[PDB]
Amino acid sequence: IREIKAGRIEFRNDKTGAIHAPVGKASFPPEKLADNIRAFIRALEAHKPEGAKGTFLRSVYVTTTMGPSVRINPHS
RNA sequence: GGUGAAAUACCACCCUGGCGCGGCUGGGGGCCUAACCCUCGGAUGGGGGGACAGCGCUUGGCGGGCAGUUUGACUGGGGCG
Repeated sequence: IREIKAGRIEFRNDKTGAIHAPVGKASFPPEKLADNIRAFIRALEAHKPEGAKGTFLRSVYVTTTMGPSVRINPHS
């Protein structure tokens, strides 16, 4: 619960394979956004079920609640 | 707020079902015609078929027409038992 409040985020692929979560506060330091971004990258990459069969990490989108939307490379 | 298993804004990811156009690729129906077959009926040019079917290889399958084997031992015979 501690971190839940302290600095949390969670996983939960919806109906057909999608997750939703935060990885870098609003105006907040770009680099910071980068950090939580990649952090989730991994967290996820890890949770990745052994039952995958092909291009696992699919549609990688970063977008805003009510704002723009576009994919990103969980890599560089 | 309100209603339920669910929130109602706009902006995300993603599925069900159908349309537009764009890469791939499968099916299919049309004369032609130069390879090719037959051609020509008295001439190397005309005629009829024409991408088929001939035909080379690879595929699958009917398949006695054929080939080569086999279809046991005991048991007061063999076999049948």
